[PDB]
Amino acid sequence: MLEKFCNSTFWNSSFLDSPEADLPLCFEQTVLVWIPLGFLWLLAPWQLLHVYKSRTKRSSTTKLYLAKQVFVGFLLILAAIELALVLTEDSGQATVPAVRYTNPSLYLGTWLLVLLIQYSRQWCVQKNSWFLSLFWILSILCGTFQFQTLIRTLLQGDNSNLAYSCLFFISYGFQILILIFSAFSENNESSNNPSSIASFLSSITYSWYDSIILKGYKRPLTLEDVWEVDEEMKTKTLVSKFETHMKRELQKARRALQRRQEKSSQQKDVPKSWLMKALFKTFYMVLLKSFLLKLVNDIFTFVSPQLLKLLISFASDRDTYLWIGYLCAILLFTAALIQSFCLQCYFQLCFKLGVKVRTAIMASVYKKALTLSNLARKEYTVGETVNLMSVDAQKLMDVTNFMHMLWSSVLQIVLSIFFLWRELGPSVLAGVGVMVLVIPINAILSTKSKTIQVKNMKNKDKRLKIMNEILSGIKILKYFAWEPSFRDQVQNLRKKELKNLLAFSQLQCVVIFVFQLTPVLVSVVTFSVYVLVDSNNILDAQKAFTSITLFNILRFPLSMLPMMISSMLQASVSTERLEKYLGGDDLDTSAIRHDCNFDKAMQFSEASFTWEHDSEATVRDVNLDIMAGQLVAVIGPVGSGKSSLISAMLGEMENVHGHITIKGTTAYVPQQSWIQNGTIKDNILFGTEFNEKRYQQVLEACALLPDLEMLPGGDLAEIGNLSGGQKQRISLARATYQNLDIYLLDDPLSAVDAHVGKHIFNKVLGPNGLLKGKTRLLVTHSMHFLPQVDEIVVLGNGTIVEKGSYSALLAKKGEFAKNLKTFLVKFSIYLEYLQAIGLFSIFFIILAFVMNSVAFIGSNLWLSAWTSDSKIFNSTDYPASQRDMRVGVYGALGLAQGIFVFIAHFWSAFGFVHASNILHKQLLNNILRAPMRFFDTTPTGRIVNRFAGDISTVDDTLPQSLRSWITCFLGIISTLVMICMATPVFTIIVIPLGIIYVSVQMFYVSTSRQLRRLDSVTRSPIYSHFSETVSGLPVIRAFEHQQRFLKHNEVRIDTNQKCVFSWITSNRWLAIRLELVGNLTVFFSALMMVIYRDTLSGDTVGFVLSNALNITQTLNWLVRMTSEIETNIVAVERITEYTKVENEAPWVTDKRPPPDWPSKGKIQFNNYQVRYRPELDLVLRGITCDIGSMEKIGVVGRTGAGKSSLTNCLFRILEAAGGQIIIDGVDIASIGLHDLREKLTIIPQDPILFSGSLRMNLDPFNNYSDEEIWKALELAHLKSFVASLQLGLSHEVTEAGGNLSIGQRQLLCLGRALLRKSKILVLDEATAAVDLETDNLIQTTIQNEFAHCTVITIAHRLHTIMDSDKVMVLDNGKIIECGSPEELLQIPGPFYFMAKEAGI
Repeated sequence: MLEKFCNSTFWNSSFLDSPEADLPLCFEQTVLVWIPLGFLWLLAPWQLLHVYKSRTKRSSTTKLYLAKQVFVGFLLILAAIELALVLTEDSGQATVPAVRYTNPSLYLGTWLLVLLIQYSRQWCVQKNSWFLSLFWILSILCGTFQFQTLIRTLLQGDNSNLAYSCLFFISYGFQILILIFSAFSENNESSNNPSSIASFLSSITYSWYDSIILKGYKRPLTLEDVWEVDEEMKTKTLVSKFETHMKRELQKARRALQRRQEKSSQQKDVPKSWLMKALFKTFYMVLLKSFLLKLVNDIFTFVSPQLLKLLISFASDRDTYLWIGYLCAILLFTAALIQSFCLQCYFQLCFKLGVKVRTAIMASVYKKALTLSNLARKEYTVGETVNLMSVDAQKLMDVTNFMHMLWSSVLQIVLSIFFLWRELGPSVLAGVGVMVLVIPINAILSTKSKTIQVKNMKNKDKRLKIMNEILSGIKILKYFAWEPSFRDQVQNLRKKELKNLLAFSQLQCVVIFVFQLTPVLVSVVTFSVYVLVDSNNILDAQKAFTSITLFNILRFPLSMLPMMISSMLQASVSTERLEKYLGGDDLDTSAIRHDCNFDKAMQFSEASFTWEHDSEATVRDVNLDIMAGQLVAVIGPVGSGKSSLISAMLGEMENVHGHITIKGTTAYVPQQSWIQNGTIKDNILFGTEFNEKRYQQVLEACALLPDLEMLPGGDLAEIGNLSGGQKQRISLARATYQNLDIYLLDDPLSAVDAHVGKHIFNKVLGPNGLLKGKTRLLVTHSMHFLPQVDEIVVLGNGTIVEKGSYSALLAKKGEFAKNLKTFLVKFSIYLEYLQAIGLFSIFFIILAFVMNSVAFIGSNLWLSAWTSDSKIFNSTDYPASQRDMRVGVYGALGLAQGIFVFIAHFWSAFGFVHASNILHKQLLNNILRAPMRFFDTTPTGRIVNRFAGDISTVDDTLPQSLRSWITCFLGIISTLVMICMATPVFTIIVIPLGIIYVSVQMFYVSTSRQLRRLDSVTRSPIYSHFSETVSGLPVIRAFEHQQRFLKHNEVRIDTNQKCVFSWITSNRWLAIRLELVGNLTVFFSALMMVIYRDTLSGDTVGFVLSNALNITQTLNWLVRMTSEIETNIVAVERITEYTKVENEAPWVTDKRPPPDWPSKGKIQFNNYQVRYRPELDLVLRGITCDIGSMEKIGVVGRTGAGKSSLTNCLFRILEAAGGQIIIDGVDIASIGLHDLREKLTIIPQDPILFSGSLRMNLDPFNNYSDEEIWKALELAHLKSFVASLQLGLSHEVTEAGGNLSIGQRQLLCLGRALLRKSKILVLDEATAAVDLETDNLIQTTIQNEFAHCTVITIAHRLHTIMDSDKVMVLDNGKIIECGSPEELLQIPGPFYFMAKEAGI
């Protein structure tokens, strides 16, 4: 004990028993001081060697280094004064205490080690770390105990040790200041990712991220603001590490499966089990630094339920000394800070390990593709290979994200049952049972929902398709007044969809009701079975409240045991797919020898190559040797292995025997164009430098100059627009810039038109062509290019037939003639969704939720009364009545909590379905009623999207989330009411604490969205590049630029690593700040019980605090929801924006026309002026003429703008400022829009018929009958197709009119008008692209069937215009002409000159 060494008492148990106690001094001066000094000395050698070895370069000494190296020596100055006083006291004739000997001295030894440990620090990247910071903290905390003894003795007035005292009150204070300086991390800006420059403290609190969040709110972020990942995380380093391990295991894996074949010697499958051991040996380091942070969190969590037992008991008995309680509340905060800092780290080490696995597996795929044997690259399809890296590998990231739960669950479940078994006896088995039964019920409902989602997915697609069509043809719909009819079809589709949404929603709400009522049921069943079973069991606050607190912990793990066991059974499948592609046998190119010593560029030695492993070789025993520059064209009978030679050339086929050697680089251009997506220059440059002359020299030969320049982009033009022919040149063009020695091009100009081919023959294969030096082998079937060919060779059935001079080919006495013969604030947004649900439902829903809370606050109070009764009747037997009344009332109090949540939840669903219906029905009505201008300005794509994703967002997401915000808020406010009510003064603290929670939510929420778009933008490229390489694999392997591709993935995977990692850290910054709010509330509230203990009963502490403890999870949850609800609600804003878009004009008016109005047959104009746009000048002005009645009428708009407008005016698609006669005329505004459009009839310029049944296409409203339609079909000669089809008039015309023929499709529209029966009908430049053959029948019908009718025809072809009896040409914003056509020819005027201009 060294009590004699101390010369005083060491451990007096009696010292702490009395109230107002203190630890005996000898303990504080000796055992405690050994703790920190021992820590600092035991682990200094290890740490000093680390810096001694690493020895990175030193940095400028800076002031922080000035102070932490000035104060630390000063602590040695204070140690110094103490040392001497003992020795002066030896001259004071006293027995100086032996502790007073070593204790000042050991310090000198320790303080010295600290000055050395600080020096080394300027020589390593982490300034302060796991060893100095923890030493300091242990010293200030362990040291507090002496500070208590000494201050107390001085307050009494003992001065025996005043001298020692000033030193300890001086050293402790500086000792704290060294911890403060240690927190700061020097602001060297050498690391952009500040993580490399951080102290144990800062990192522990993830405050380095403070800079982005602070600035994120200020302005939008850029791929640039996220700092780059650290090099050890970059793709280059990781792949390397991963690569080494797979090789070793596979070799063994192959060895053992081969051993299975060796077992076959003792007597499909690819080596397996390699993928798993590799992903472990490679990452075992990060693995053994996460098991441990979890063992600290799982063991620390169970301390908090147990300390609560002490605050409850301490309050219960007035006697317990004031000190025990004040110590338990401080102890609470501690175990609430440790758990937090440590769990958040188990997230960072584990969540980032997941990213590592993802990157390693993803980019160890790109590399396998560029060397995979083509033999089995065939089995995986091209889309499927993209999957191996964007679906099956992303699943391996998810399992690793939650891998540790597999043992954490078992532990945090097994310990939790133990503590309950001790606290409440064997009854706790019943309570866990409801938690078990919940798992099967939660699952079945989920399966039922997924069925309904799938059946509903189809209905959605049908509507989307109809929608695409309506918008695509808005002009036509207006022309024939078919819009009202069309709306109905969309609605009938919506009705089926809305009925399904309600049925899923009711079910989703039968899951939220079970989560929210598993906390309640567990309590009634657990407490009741125990009390009722034994009349010797009495519930007390210490048992009940602690058991409740424990339950909340078991509920989280027990729920997860189902999710993970399923996720880790899906992963065995993703691993098997990646365990074959990565393990695939690679291309062996033993047959082809790439070498520089053969005499000729191309050599053959009776080599054989086969497309399939045992299929007969397409090319065998062939021998061609070619000198450089020898342009050779080989034409072989198709199916003679001709295509195969190039395949053998680049190494693609398998080899029966022999070799083919190539000398120089090879540039190969394949038959099917493959285009990397880029601007025109990029696709051509293909990883080479830019030179002005070479580019122009090549481009001019491409002669794509006018073709590309006429196109708007030029170099800027982007291939998302290009026909096979338009870019066929590009496929050859890049080859030209490449300038590799031998070019093997295939069917190069066959796709191109012959005239281009002949000019191009000169450009690349020309005797004077840019490749005249180049040795080129082209295989093609055109002899246009044959005249300048240096050698011509033929090969048949994989056996060469002819070769040598082209002229010799002309007379070889073989089959040349046959060869010739083979010729071939802002609250408004929220207000709208709210106004839509129906404010009246909104009041009832909020009120039942509030009634969930009035029950909640209430239930606890009754439970508190139940427990408090124990004090009064325990010695008795508890009157059996009281036991029963008490058991029952909690029972009902719980059910009420249920009736109210469930009414709230069903009434909500009918509220969301009813919300969606009003929004859609309104959007369709405005968009359908919109003017044409709306449609012209907006790209149709946006309008489809609003009715696509946005109506979807307002159906299955924003509606579900809004349930949690309100619920979680009622929850939070419920607890602060239990705390303010019991201790009134706590109310003041809520105002400061709440403000922190408003600010932390605004910040985290704002930035997480800005980085919420960015992760998505850079996720897409990684998937696309894998596609482009797979479709361009032969080219990229052949023009040997593979290593530029392998290194274009590395930047692309890396831009994702930086955004994803930056996000995974914004989440750690929310958790730490919000948890401090959760712990401060529990600690400040718990002390408040002790300051005001005099009155508080024992139980009140139980309810306020046990509920207070769970303030932590809910606080974060709400910030998470206030995030998704904020982002999703943009969707209600957009749907509302198009509902408020202009409505053009009343469909119908009061002055309906006399019913016989259309029979008039005459039309007039007065000073007509029509704005091209309201802002722009009117296209037509001063238009005045009365057209002929029931007669052919001719109007020429050719060469004149406004030819299109005149039809638009007549059907009044557009209203106009000037020119008007209401009924016998053009001010049809008086009669109303449908009234005018219905009584006029037009046939469109381009035939468009909306998809549907034939009868619907001709008459959507179904206002005619077949007796009539059939006859009309006959008038257009359409009896044959309809009579022939078995369905006939109901034969549904498939989409795009795919089923009908092009001529038949056009004929249908002609039939449409014939049914219309209105004389004032307008034709529409019918022959603009139409052939006369089809036009012949058209001419016959208007000529005969539209007899004596007011046919106003606007036609491009003038000869057709001649037929109309009278003509009124219009041009120059005026009535250009009003003369009969024969008179017009005679008149000397512009029209007659145009007749001369056109050859008429």
